[PDB]
Amino acid sequence: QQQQDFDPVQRYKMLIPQLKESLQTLMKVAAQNLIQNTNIDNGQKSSDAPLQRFDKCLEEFYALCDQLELCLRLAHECLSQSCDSAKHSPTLVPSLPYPQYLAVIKAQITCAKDIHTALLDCANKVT
Amino acid sequence: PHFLNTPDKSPGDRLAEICAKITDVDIDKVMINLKTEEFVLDMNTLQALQQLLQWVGDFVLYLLVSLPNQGSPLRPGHSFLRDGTSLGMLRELMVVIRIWGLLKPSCLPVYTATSDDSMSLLFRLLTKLWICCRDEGAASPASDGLVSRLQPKQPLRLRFGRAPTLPSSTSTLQLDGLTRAPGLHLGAYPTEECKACTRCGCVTMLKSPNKTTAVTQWEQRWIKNCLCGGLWRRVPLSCS
Amino acid sequence: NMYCIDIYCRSRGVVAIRDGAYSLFDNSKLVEGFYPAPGLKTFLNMFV
Amino acid sequence: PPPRKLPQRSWAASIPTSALNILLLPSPTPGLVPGLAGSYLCSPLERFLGSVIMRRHLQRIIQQETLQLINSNEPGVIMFKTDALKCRVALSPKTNQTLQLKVTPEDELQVLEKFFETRVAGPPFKANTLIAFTKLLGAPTHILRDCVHIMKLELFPDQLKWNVQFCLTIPPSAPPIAPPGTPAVVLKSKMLFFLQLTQKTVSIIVPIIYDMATQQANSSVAAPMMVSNILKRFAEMRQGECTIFAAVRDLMAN
Amino acid sequence: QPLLDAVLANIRSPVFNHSLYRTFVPAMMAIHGPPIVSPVVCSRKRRFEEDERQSIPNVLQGEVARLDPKFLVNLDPSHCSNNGTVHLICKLDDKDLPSVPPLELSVPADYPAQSPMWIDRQWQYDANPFLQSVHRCMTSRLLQLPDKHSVTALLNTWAQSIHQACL
Repeated sequence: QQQQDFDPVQRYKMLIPQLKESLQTLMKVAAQNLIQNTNIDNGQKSSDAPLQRFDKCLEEFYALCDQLELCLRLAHECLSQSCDSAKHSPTLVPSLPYPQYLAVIKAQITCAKDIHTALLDCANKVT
Repeated sequence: PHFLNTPDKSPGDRLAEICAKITDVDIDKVMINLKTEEFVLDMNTLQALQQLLQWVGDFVLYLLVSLPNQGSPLRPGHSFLRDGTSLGMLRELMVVIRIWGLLKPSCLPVYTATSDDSMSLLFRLLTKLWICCRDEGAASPASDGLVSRLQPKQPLRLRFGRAPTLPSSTSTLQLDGLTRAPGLHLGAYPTEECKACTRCGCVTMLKSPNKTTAVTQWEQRWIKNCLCGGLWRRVPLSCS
Repeated sequence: NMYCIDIYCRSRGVVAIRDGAYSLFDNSKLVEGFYPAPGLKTFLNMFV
Repeated sequence: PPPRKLPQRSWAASIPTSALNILLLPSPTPGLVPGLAGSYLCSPLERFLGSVIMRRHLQRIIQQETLQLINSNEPGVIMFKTDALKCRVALSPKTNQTLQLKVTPEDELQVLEKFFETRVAGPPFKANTLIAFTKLLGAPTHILRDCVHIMKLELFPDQLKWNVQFCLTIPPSAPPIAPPGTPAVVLKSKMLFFLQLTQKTVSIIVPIIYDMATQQANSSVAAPMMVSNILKRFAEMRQGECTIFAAVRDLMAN
Repeated sequence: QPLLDAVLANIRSPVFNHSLYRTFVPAMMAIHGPPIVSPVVCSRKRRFEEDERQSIPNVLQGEVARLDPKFLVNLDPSHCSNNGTVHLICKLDDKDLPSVPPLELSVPADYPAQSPMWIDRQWQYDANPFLQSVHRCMTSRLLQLPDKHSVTALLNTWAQSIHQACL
């Protein structure tokens, strides 16, 4: 249960700055840890500043990237489905009754199955 | 014996040796129970814990995960380390590095999570298995089941120094002059080579100049032949 | 869009499954997303 | 050495595993599969995720408005009007449902209803089924009619043995107002309920308005026929209009 | 724009570059834990054997062997057997009058070489007026060749001049 209006566009748009700032923060903490260890090995007791362990931040960056990726994949699936439905199915959404639509769908499925069986028999006879 | 402390009734290392007579857990108790003040030597000690001493920490970690591997197709698996005496020596090392970290925050923690002092629980499990195996103890108690839990802190990919051999059994071994046919842990080991890297065959795999400023203790201590160090060899890096 | 288990393969003939909401962190925080730990997946896996 | 499942835990950390092949390529048998219904290849992972999201939605909706039982050895979140607690899953992959409670009949019918409610979950085709099961609270043998109907439809024991079964929601033959999300019951004097789903070897739905104190029921072959079948057997009034009218509309309507 | 990491990362220029490990490989091991990166059989073998042992870089012979059968190339006594290996003797065999073969001694493969030197120029060319005119046309056309190339230009121009001899 998310209830995000199912619209991916503004979601991705509003989520982009999160990726930006998270990348900024991870680069910052990485540079901090770098200067810390470079003062550790040869410097002195100077790096006294408890920062993030760089594990949680990087991993949550990966996780938000993951969430945006799955959202974009869902958006692509939705648009592709809309496209092919528009391309190979008439517009009847309450001018044909739903039983007629279901019957047409079943008939098309049967014709596709017949085509598939014909091609399979052809491949069999070939071999 | 690397302590420039103040004298007392007995030697510092000698008085530390008797730590065996102590309770099971809460090393933070026993450390002040024996002595706390006279253990610091100088400010310039922040080069051993975070660089080389971390090993021993990881070492004890490598024991835990390797504890429940008796069913593996190897009776001791990787290792067993059920001597106790050597284990007691390592436990003394743990308590002294604990008071070290108490004296300086650049110690070797678990590096992963649950810091708010994993080292304490690690040490208490080690002392538990120790006292469970000191004087002819059992192996795999019920405690073994609970300590077998994999805390989200154990790292991997340790050296475990080793070398090939000459398995010429009975008949013939023909080699060329080159192109062999098949058949010091102070860091200094990146992925690709970065210096001359004078190494050795026993376990060493170390650097030539040691690239340090005041850690000359180990370097000078191992300039000559190391543990059976007749195999101190050298080889340049590859080039494309 | 929830309860995404993470199964993968790295061995020569075996694979490994794990939770995708822990991220090397037992119970410290979450991944800022899908709800975590749906029921019990570890036993369902180990059963077969 | 790999076995460390003597005790239990609450975390998952890189469990190892042909097992994937068996776990994948959905089989048409959801575990036990006694053979009630369902011509759909159901994957073990699929039904597992389905069951976990079902129990999550169930606990959510039982915590939302109704009373439920606090955490204990077994989560009893089936707390209906009078009393009901059956949410234990011996075989977790299959389903999490059992017999709620028995205090009086209206008893193999109880086990039949339990098995029907367990099979009513099936694949996670829609979480609306949760709302339906929540609305399933007719104590005075009100649910028993639909229970026996669904049992006879699924088992065919010994519409005249035709397709007559409608336990789902959002029917296509409903009065078109908006695509329904979870129509279970109407909280009024006359509680609405989908009576049946009639279909030949054509296709139509039939609702019902049980007067819990007004069932006004292509259309030319359905509404006059149902009105006549209702007016004919108008002497069903003891629990008069409990299942006699349903059985007459089902069988004696031809 | 996010360049704060850049200079501080570039700070670690000197030899003691090992700590990077402790900064990245654990987190890496969190996301990427691959034991199978290059488990296939792999071994480094620098060289086995390398030398021509027969002539100059192959390119010259490889290209000249592709010429017409009308030309017949051979070698004189090997006075530059190994390094030079270039003093060619050619015999024009076609529907034209034959003549004296040229010298064709080239330089390293950069080819700034007007290879022919006509070791037998004087007496072989004072023989007859016809072949003298052939030689005249030969040298006149060779002068016209801008940065001549011993590989093909020499023999081609010589054949063209020999075919021009018929006036």
